[PDB]
Amino acid sequence: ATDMALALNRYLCTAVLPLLTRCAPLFAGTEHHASLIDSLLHTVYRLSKGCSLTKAQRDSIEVCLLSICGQLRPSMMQHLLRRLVFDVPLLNEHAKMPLKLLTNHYERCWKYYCLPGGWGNFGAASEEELHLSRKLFWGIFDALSQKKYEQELFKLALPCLSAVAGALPPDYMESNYVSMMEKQSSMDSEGNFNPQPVDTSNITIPEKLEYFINKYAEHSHDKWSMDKLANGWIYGEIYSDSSKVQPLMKPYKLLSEKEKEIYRWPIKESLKTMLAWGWRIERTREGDSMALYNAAHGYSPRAIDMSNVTLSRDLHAMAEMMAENYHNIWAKKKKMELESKGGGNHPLLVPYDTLTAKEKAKDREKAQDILKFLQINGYAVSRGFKDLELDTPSIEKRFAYSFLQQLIRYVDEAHQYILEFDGGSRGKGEHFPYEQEIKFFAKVVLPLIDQYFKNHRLYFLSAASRPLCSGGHASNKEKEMVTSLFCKLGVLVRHRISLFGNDATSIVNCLHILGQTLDARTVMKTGLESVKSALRAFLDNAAEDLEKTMENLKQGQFTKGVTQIINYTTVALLPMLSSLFEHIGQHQFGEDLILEDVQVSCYRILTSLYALGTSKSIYVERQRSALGECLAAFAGAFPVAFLETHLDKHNIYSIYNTKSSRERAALSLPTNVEDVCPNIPSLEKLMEEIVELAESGIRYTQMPHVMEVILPMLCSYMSRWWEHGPENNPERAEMCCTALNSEHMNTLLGNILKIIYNNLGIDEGAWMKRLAVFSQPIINKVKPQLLKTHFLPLMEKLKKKAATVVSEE
Amino acid sequence: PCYEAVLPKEKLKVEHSREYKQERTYTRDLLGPTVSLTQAAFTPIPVDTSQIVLPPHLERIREKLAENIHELWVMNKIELGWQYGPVRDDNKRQHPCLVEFSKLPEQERNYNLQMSLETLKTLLALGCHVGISDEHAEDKVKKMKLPKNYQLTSGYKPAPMDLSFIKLTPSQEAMVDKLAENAHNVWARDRIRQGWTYGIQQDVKNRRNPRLVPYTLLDDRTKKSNKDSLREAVRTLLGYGYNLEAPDQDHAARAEVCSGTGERFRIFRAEKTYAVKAGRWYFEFETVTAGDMRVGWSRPGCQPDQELGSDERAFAFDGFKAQRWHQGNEHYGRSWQAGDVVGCMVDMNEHTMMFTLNGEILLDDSGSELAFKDFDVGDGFIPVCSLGVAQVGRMNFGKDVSTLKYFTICGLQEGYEPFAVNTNRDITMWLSKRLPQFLQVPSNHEHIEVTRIDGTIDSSPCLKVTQKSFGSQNSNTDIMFYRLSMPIECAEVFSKRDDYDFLMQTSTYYYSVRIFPGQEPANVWVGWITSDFHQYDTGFDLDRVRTVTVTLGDEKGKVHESIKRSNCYMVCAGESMSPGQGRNNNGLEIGCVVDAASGLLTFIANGKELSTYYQVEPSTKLFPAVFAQATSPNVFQFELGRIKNVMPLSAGLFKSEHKNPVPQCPPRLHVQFLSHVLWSRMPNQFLKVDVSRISERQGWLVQCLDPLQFMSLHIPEENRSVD
Ligand SMILES: Nc1ncnc2c1ncn2[C@@H]1O[C@H](COP(=O)(O)OP(=O)(O)OP(=O)(O)O)[C@@H](O)[C@H]1O
Repeated sequence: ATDMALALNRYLCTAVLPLLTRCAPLFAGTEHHASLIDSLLHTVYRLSKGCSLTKAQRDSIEVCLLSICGQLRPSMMQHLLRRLVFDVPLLNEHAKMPLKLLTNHYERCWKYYCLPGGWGNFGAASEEELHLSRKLFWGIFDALSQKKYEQELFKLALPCLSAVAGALPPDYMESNYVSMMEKQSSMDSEGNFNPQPVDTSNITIPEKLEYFINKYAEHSHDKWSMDKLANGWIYGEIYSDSSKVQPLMKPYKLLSEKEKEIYRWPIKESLKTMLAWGWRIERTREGDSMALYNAAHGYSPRAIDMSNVTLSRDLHAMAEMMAENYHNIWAKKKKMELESKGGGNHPLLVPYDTLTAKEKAKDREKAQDILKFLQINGYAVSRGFKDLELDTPSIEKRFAYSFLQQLIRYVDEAHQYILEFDGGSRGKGEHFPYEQEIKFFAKVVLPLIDQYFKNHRLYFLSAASRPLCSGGHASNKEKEMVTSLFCKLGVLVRHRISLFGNDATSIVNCLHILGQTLDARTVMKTGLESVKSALRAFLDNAAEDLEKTMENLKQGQFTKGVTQIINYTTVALLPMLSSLFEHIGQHQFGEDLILEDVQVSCYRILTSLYALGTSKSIYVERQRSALGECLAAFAGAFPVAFLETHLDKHNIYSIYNTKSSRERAALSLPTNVEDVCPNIPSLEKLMEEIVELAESGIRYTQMPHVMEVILPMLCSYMSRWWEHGPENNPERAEMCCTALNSEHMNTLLGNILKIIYNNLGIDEGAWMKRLAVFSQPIINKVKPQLLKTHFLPLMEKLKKKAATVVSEE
Repeated sequence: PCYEAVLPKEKLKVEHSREYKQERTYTRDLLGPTVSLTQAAFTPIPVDTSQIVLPPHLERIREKLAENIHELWVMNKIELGWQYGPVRDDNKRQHPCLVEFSKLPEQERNYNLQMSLETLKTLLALGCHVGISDEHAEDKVKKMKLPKNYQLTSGYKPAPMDLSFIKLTPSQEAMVDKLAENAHNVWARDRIRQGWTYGIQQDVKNRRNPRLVPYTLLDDRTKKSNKDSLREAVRTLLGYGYNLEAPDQDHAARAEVCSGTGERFRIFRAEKTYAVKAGRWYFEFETVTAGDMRVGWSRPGCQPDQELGSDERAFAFDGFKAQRWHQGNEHYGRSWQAGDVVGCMVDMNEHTMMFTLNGEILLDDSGSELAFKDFDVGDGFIPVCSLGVAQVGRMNFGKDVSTLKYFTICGLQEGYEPFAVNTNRDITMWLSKRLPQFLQVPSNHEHIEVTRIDGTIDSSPCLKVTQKSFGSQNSNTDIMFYRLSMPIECAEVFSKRDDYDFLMQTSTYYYSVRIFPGQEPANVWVGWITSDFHQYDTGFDLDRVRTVTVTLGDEKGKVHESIKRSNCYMVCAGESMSPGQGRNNNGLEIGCVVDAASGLLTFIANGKELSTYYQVEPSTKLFPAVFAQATSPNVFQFELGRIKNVMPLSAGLFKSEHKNPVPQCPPRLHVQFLSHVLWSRMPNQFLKVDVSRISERQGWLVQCLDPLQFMSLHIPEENRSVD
């Protein structure tokens, strides 16, 4: 509230921070100034947390810190992420800037956190860093779930959560690493800074190290003698600093133990902190051999110079650890001193992470000196010997115990969401069962899982047999539970589209992505029977809904509920089935998926699809567009020949060929391999149909369902049944199933090309873009000898339309 | 005989000692480094199972396993047709062990049980989880009967448990393969501990068995025997019902980097003089293998030890990662396969490069066809390629246009010219040199610095070696080998205040080294080396130095002389001091003394003579040398001083100063260091040798008749020769 605080804040936010914002690009590489820039970021975030600031000042803080962090290298500001990880979850009012900063940082460092090699020339995230990210992720879940609905707060929370989820590598990260590291932090983490040095009262030095203590006391006396002759002190029999004479420049060998105990005191404190932290010292034969192996006045003017000795990297982190403890002890002592005095505020009271290198110099040099004296005398300090067992090596700790499987388990939010709708639909009210949880799910969970599955596209379908990902592949039973997220399919019932409201598009897009993210082979090979039952039950329900749609299109039902059922089909059921079936056909998962009862449901689905395609009623006239994408998807997915029925016995995946003992007649069956398709399509029938098509002077606008549904059937059908063995040895289990694919598909190559040519010859056309997409896989099969003399008329028709368009306009 | 050392799946071939030393054409195979774990073959590394603890369930099922192993063994014997016999008769198909297990010979019974418990202990050892499936099923599954043919003549009843319903999972099959490998390992280890070895023919007299090979090399017959026996073992376990789960498969991250420490990749480039500075140029790179390989255009100053594209010196394409390399890497194009063709073209007068794979233009992340579109001409570009471990390439410069397999498809229309479009003779190759050589420390070296301290009335001339980058970013911390540019030559024949006359007469020379305080003396080796020293090893010790002992003398009248020949005569500074640890108040001084009249090498510690000495052959050239691993900004300092009754080093180095007691460090003398940054020129023509096998009796004829000579330039002070 003082005028100095206001004036200083104005000066900063008007001159200093904007200048740093302007010159932010200069912060690309600061390998020298890790501590300096960490102090900068910590101070800036402390100013941000500080109150009594205007909106413009807060905006300046936000933009400056965002620019600096964005330009900064990922390796540093680890401590800034520590403070943010502790502060953001409980915070819901000042968390705007920290949340945006975390979003930007994770979006930038997406590769660094996830890819095992890291970003590139920057290494990978440390185990502590990724554990901190884990803590942030789960704390944000807890806070977001518990907090009330705030539109802007959630609009920031969702992108940050998606970015953190994408950055954290789902395969292993640490598998929660059992998390045996519990490093105490000052409650600068829990508010303002007070230091809490680790108590060593119960710690007692062993009676063994005292040779080392005595020797380092000798070295300390040597260093203080260096002070003596640097300051110019002279030997004296009495203490008189005014006359510039040094009291008793005389060896510790015969000095009294009192001041020798004063030298010993820092040594004892250092070793007691050592043992309280629980590291212990090992003694080599080099040091022990030296221990057993080893004029008047004139105290030694020579001391062993230790700055030349180098230190290992782990021991350097150790030295930093002792340095931060020492600064904590000093800060605590100064804190009691200022509390005894009146409201003292020393500038160096900030924590060690906020300190700068110049202030860290004394603590760092003291810790490095004691460690180097240890090393020279031959004593090696040992770190993880305590709790040396961790039991992970990624062998006993399968999957990710607390990120991946815990996330997919917390997807039980979807199951409880289904239960909430089941309770509420019986008289849905304005207050809802629990509107907070309803809004939380609707505005968080669906986009979160959508973006997460889009980001980790490659991991879930990565398998040991097929290396989709260079890193670890998806795990057993975790692929199964990924499939079990088909509770999202158990929800979105015919009547729930309006209940979701505008979230219908979001949920169907999420469902598109999740269905694309599926491993049917693993699910069937190693999966839970309830999950298999859920999958087959949803596909049976989809077949039942399609049959209901046929009861609707019969016109005996439409003549409200029927309209909303049709709308449900059009907006969700047909696109999601189209996507799932495209995915399974692309990955050749249809053979494993469609075996017996799914096969029955798929024949029901087929009868439905061909029936709506041939339905000339105007009700499905708009829908005929995506109906085309769906039947092409199913034609490319289903593993048994549709329009060839005389080869059902030859086919090995046929329902009768698999269950001809009793089950085919046990189930509802058409009783004949030709009767499985009561519809018309037969071989030469549809050859002759597509031949007379566009040759009998037909028009798309006259009747478009033929070239809108039948050709896509043919396209995907010949695509995958020419994936079925091309030009192998016939009758040898490679073309028993097809055989006849050898030449008729090759001729109807030119048939479809000529149909397209006539479709261009007729005056108007825009649908062939869909037909061109459907024909794309076919022209891959087309060899150069029959692209010549066949695509030249395509050029002729192209220039014909170009000339007509130019002449008309 | 030497033919007995052939691996069973290989044939003898009298081939060249070197790899490129074949008279060929542009079709020459350029070979990268080779993975160097080829012939180690058998090194028994069994799985240690003595440390593990046996759970009680496995403990009391152990005797069931041993028993059922006994029945399965007797079943195999009886179904093959064996019968009881006091002596081993393989041809007669008689077996002594086909006995009732209780009455069976005790030593054979100890075998039958040791296989069992070692098998289960291995199962435990490599991390297989044992769990209960159904103890009720374990009690239910019993042994059915066997016919009289399957009944053995010993009177016992082979009792087969229910093998019919037992199924095997692929994970169990894989762990059983591991078990078979381990069993073969332990068996052959025991065989060698008896004292057997490997041979192409099985001989009891010489105790050679062709089965002492790695399990991969092991023939299927014994391998299938292990397979089937282990089938019965694993199906016994599954019938007992205690289900096993092997640990999940672990990915391989070794990266197959098994090349020598000198090389991880090999760079082949055109000669610098063939650098092109204007026009359209094209060349071809066939990839016999698919792997870590790069091809492109390099500046004349490109370094052989650095990867292509990691610096501004080269513009390369790496199809292994489908990337383009110049001062970093970016995604570019697709990845080749085996036997593909990469056409590299540069159009330099508007400064563009493009690459084609099998005649198809390669694109950037965008649709741009230009791999690199803005590079200054500078000093020109030359074709270059880099190959990693076990990689085979071919570069076609277009000397014969018909040889180019994709020039017509891409480049002939664009007007690009083959690199050797009109050349009367073959282009000259230059390769990354494999053997390190000593060369003067560059003034711009990143790590080490050499300063020449002029001698004074109090201090002798010195050459101080310091580390520029010590304590700095990612500084190299490896043993580096320094030497002096001029050698001391021993006498051609061996005879069989200091005194001025003794100084004048003597042929004894001295130099010293000062290892500075704070530099680990155990990391500094001081002495002399010859011109044959080229061992750049990260871990150097005085025990791995090359050494031979030539002994001359009639064996009837015993050896009358033995001479020890070596290329390194040094002592470790830490071992030289050994006054305990410490005493590093001042820099440690080690003095090397050579008497050239007698070829005697002695060393002196800080005032005291050391116990290590050497005796060299006459006319030996010894280079002063220090091998140091830097643990200080200041490591060591050559001191060209002198001691009592010993001449300075300059006297023996320089003929003009032969009788000058005043120590000197003339500018010719300098500090060289072992390095890999050098190029080797492939000869334009090799010796035409014919190798064939005349017959079984005659042998392998090799024949070379056409003479071939080259003119050798000799550097005398370095004792070196080049083409
Ligand atoms: N009780 C046993 N009865 C029969 N054969 C046994 C018995 N115990 C071990 N063996 C196998 O018989 C071998 C005895 O023959 P020998 O030592 O000459 O080797 P081998 O027949 O080449 O062995 P292997 O089949 O292991 O390669 C043993 O090495 C071992 O493999």
